[PDB]
Amino acid sequence: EFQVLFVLTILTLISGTIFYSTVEGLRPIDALYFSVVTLTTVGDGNFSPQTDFGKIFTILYIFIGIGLVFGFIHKLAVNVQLPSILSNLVP
Amino acid sequence: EFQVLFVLTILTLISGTIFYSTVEGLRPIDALYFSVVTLTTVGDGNFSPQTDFGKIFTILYIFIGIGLVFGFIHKLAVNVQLPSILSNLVP
Amino acid sequence: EFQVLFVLTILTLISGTIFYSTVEGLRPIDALYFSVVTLTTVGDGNFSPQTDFGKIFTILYIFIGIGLVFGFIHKLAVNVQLPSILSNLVP
Amino acid sequence: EFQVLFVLTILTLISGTIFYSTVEGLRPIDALYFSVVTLTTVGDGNFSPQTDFGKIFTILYIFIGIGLVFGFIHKLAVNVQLPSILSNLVP
Ligand SMILES: [Ca+2]
Ligand SMILES: [Cs+]
Ligand code: NA
Ligand code: NA
Repeated sequence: EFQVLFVLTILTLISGTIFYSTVEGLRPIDALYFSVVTLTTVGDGNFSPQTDFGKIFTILYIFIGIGLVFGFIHKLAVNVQLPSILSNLVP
Repeated sequence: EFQVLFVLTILTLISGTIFYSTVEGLRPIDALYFSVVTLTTVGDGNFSPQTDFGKIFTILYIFIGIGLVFGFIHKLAVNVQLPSILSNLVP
Repeated sequence: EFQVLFVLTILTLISGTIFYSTVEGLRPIDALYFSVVTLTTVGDGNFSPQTDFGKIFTILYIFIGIGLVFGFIHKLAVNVQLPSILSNLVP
Repeated sequence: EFQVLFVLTILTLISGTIFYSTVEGLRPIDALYFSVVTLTTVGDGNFSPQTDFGKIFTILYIFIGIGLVFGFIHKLAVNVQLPSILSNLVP
């Protein structure tokens, strides 16, 4: 479960990294940063896609990607962090 | 269900596209982009409505639109992407 | 329920409107806009509190206000919009 | 529960405050503000990490921190504010 969601998130982020570095001309690390803050809905206070292609892709990327990204964040903290902490509270 | 939520989201976004392109003078594609990042709470790092009408509308648009948009994103990934992936994990 | 959450949200937003217009010197409508996008996590791409008082308040305002605001948005679409639409789907 | 989540959130925010004030050179209060709006997904409309180290950390900070921060906000309003209000509605 967590593994599959992990891989799916990675692929999704790889896709965004490639798209933004190519179409919007961002440095790979910046493309990844934008993909990440966009899908987690944090957003970026400085960059907004400048091309129409970038805008359309971002719209679609958002609708398809948020569900997944949060599904992963959900399991990451519940099935991977909840116990590691919950078990530690055990005297 | 997914169909109704799909149509409802489209209508909501069409409404925003028309409003922002008319009152805030945004190019239609930019009006749609702003409507989308606003309702998914991603936000835009460059544009904020400049008119009081735009500000009041955005406030109302947000309260009425987020519930719907996330209800659609929820079903989109759960009733349309969960299986297409879950079924594929089947050896 | 919806009424109480409605009033609670109004009071919370009134509080923010007063704070930002006074401490950060924003026009009342802008103070309200910032309070709204902040609590719904949409965020504003142009304004960030400039005073330390504004920053500390925003931090506290966020932790105390998001839970409420989303509790209201949740009931607004589920107990006030779900039926008005769900009932309409009835042939 | 609320106590543990409280402490965990504090530690997480302390970590961000230290990181951003050191690597991105932000005033401690600004580092804390950025950590807070980032983890609650509100985002900041003016600042984005400028160093690659800052970008990578923010990406990881987000994935590890949102789950926790919202788990705390969830219990804060449900197990600490819901009653204080719900009980008051009692004639
Ligand atoms: Ca900006
Ligand atoms: Cs945001
Ligand atoms: Na934002
Ligand atoms: Na958000």
